[PDB]
Amino acid sequence: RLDPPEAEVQIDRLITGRLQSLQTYVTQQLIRAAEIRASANLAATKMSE
Amino acid sequence: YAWNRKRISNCVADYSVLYNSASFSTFKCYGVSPTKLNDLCFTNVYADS
Repeated sequence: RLDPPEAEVQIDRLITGRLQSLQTYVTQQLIRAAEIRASANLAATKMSE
Repeated sequence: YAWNRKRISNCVADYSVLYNSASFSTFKCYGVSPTKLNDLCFTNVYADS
């Protein structure tokens, strides 16, 4: 639709939104990984004992 | 105040000739770059003179 310089504004907006959302998702993934790893360590201990 | 309104449909628009018509003192576009107009398909248009 648009010319590169004008498009760049919308490009910036959308990339900002998308990167912010996905890094937030990654943070939530990190937290879930931490909790599940704790669960797995407990489960391995229960196994071995 | 009594601005006329007109509807156009069921045809093909050649914006290149109009754009090349330098007689227009102001030829500006908001949602589109003036060049791209000759490569899109549209539901309909409104012209107010």
